[PDB]
Amino acid sequence: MARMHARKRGKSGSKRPPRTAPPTWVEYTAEEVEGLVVKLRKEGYSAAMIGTILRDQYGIPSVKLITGKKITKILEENGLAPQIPEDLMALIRKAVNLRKHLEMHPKDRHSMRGLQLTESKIRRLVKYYRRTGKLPAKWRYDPEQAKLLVR
Amino acid sequence: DKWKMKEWYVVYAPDFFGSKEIGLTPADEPEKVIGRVIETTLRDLTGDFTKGQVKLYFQIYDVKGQNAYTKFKGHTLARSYIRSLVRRRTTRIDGIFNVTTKDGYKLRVMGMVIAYRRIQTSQERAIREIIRDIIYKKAEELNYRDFVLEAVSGKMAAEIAKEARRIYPIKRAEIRKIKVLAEP
Amino acid sequence: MKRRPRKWKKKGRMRWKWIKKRIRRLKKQRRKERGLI
Amino acid sequence: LPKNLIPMPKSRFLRVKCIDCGNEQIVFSNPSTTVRCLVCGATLVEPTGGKGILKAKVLEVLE
Amino acid sequence: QVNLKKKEKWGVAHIYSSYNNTIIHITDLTGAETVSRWSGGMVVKADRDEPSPYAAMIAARRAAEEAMEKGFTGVHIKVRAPGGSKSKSPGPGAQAAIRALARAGLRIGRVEDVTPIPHDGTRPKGGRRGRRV
RNA sequence: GCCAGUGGCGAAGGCGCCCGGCUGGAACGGGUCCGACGGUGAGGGACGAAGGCCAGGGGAGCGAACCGGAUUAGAUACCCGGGUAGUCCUGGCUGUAAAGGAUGCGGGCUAGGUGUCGGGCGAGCUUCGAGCUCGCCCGGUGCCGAAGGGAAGCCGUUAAGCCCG
Ligand SMILES: [Mg+2]
Ligand SMILES: [Mg+2]
Ligand SMILES: [Zn+2]
Repeated sequence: MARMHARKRGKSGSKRPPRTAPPTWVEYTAEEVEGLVVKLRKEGYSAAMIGTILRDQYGIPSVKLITGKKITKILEENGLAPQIPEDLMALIRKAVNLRKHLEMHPKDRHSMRGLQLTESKIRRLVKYYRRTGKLPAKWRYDPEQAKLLVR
Repeated sequence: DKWKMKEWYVVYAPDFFGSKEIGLTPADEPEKVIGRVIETTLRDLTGDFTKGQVKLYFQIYDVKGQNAYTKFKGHTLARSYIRSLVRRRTTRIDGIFNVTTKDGYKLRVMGMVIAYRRIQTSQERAIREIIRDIIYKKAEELNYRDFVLEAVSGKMAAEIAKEARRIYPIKRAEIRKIKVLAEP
Repeated sequence: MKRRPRKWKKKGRMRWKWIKKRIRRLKKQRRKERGLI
Repeated sequence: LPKNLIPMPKSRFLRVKCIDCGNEQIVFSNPSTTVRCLVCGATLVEPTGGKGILKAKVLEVLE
Repeated sequence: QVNLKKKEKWGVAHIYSSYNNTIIHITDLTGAETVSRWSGGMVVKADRDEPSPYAAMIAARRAAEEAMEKGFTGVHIKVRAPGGSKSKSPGPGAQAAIRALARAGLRIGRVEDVTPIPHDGTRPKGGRRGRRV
């Protein structure tokens, strides 16, 4: 899914099997699963990393299957969900680090293009999240404000 | 200048090669043969034809009288041998390293290995690291003399073929060149 | 310029590079006698 | 009907026990993180580009 | 006058061979004292004939007999086609000259194509399209 | 340089000595997260070979212009000898190319075979090697090819086929 700026037909990904009900081999209930989610967010892990750890260590496939809820739903219930969304945050951190690189390296135009594409993605997601309310309407990407944000 | 005022100034190799006569140069005013250089194909120790391709360059140092004694300047492998080595569907991994021996001789060592097949750049640089590590430790633990002897021999190349067979199988590693830079 | 591969062919033509160069010389003369002389 | 209809995982969840504590623990065969025993901190599977390399499963199951 | 038991005096014949001339040049084992240097253009008067294996053998014979007069029972061979941006093939004069030396009777030792090959390349002549002759 | 390839990376232009540092993007694996956020894009912007220009440096080789030697009926050329700008660096402008896959981008369908690069899986072998061989999956890059298409050449699951934009 290099699509969107590279147009390679990559198919790497997950293959969730159709599951109307949770697996019987699973030990944990919805409640303790939620507790683990909250524990790991306090340990400082993003939701993606939380699902990864619960898949690899605790053998939990699809917190959604188990609890009926999503990880970010659990986080916002326990008052721990991130202020701005994670994917946007990640892009912004990338862009800031790259801004720094490019100030010390002005002739790296290929990395400059990578920055341009990164900020394009940012703008797209900002548009969508303004439209859906996950950001204020007046929110807008800016490099310096984003630097303060990350920091 | 006529050629009859010339005296033949027999030329001897260094000590650690066995101070054999490696030839004789004509000259007058023996200051004229100081910087001169002789190349020989390890016919110093020609009890082996395994090494007819190893050209050793010595340089006259301190002629005494009708006896010109030399120093080791470097060695190279013969272009014939190298062009036999480097083929297609075959990989060439060279490494050029500056090393100070235990006794302060500075050398540039251009070693090389030949992997059987077309391999990855990461493997190539792993082997380059192997070469670097072997050469560096040999240099810091050995002196100029036995180092050079190893290298004009093949103990080092053999260690390198071994200790790099673990990255990829190897076909006839070598050391390919040494040149001296300094001799404190 | 806008160019034409058709013009680049040579079946009944002069070479396009040189046609082009002629055109540009003419244009230069015209520009020259237009603005200042 | 085969191999693209209902694309199904090749990976498996599998039950292992550590050699040190012996606690049975479910894990994933293709982990992105080094999996540690919940009791001892021992690595049960070390991550790779694909199927993780398994330590400490001498009594094993797979679901 | 060192007491020479062997009379196996060895020199070096540097043979510059090209498509326009050939130069035999015999020296001591070092290469810093010259003993014979003969060219196609010495041995003939036609420029077009300078490169030929004919007149290469003659230059080789004269240089050989001069050297084996002066001692020098044997010669190593270093044949040299022109430089890096120029041609890298010697010519016929090379093999012709070594055959001539063997005929003259000098013990031919080890031979080597000592041709300077570049690992980079300066720009060669002719321009982008070469010699359109 | 040889290695160096219907090889690889890159939007294209383009990118080859090694080492270290900063950095971009992709593939694979993924019961990870978000939850349609997507496509195309008028206008608009960025990048953009060589060459050229401004300024400042450098200048080995090559070398437009020019200068000489030949050739020729002539020779404002081809050949030879030299040679200025330029080619290199710094910062800017220029914004053109047979910039070509002469093939806009996305998505679905329509036999495959055989290579090769990368990742993965499974087997076997091993000098137990980031190793070798076989097969399978994904993604790239090629050749061939039935049907099909086409004026034909040729294309042919990397369509120049059918459909959706
Ligand atoms: Mg057309
Ligand atoms: Mg065909
Ligand atoms: Zn344990």
